[PDB]
Amino acid sequence: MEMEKEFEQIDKSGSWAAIYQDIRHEASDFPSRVAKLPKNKNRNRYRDVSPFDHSRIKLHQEDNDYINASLIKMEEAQRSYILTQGPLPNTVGHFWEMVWEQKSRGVVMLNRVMEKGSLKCAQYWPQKEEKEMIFEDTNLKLTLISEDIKSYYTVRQLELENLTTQETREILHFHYTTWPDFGVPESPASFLNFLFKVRESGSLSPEHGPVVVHCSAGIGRSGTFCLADTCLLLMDKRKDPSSVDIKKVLLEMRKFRMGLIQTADQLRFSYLAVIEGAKFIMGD
Ligand SMILES: O=C(O)c1ccc(-c2ccccc2)s1
Ligand SMILES: O=C(O)c1ccc(-c2ccccc2)s1
Ligand SMILES: O=C(O)c1ccc(-c2ccccc2)s1
Repeated sequence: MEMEKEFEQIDKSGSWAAIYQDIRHEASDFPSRVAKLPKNKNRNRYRDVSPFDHSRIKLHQEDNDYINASLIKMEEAQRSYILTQGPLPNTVGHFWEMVWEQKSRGVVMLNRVMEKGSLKCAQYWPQKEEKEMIFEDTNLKLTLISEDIKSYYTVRQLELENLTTQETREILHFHYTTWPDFGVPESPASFLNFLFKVRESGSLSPEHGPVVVHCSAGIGRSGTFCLADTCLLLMDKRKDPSSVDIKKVLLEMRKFRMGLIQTADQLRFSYLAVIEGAKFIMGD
């Protein structure tokens, strides 16, 4: 079926939970043996969210190459994403090592450091220009260059220096700051505006390594971001845009990381975002 009318049909019939459970039942199951090794227990935030062995990002280190991060490679859309958990106190250096080694231009953050009165990820970037951060375990230096605070999101320019080689690179940090503590946003307009700002920066384009996107577990809000982006790109590429099937795209992405889209409300929000986005792209 098309998307916008499938949408009103699910709303009128109140069957979002049944649609979502079908997705969960059909999703891929692949091994995640490296994630479960005892030496990696303090490298995982949640025991039930792990990268598959076949798609996990490897650190260029011979001691321990493990990070909780996955490469999502969308062949028809010609887009790739790295989805990862929010960094932990003992993985902030690994996180920036990955950004460096994978040649990423941008980092997309969809959570606040504290939500619901608890810490959802480490404070992993510097908050003042004159107070830079040094990660001694991976030999990197990180400096805040500029910050632009808007009503729904903040963009930061960061300088990452590899202290071994003295090479430097400019990294863009895109921080969506207004996702509610509970539920999903009422309108997708600010989320879509944010996606378009990430696109306009070059961070999603083939001349760079894959964008790094995270929330707290790296599967819920993060899944919504890449699912909406890929669906909108396919609608622009195909002769028949009404052939794009958001449930089939989501099952393809779940071949590369488990659990993408955590609730039926997140699934409904993803449909809403793609539907509204397809009108702005042209023109209705
Ligand atoms: O950790 C493991 O060894 C596994 C996890 C999942 C496995 C599996 C088995 C049959 C079909 C599809 C997956 S095996
Ligand atoms: O040194 C540390 O930070 C840690 C040591 C052990 C940790 C752990 C975490 C989850 C489950 C079992 C152990 S974290
Ligand atoms: O009948 C339908 O579902 C559609 C008609 C046109 C669509 C479209 C979407 C994005 C970009 C260009 C066209 S989707």
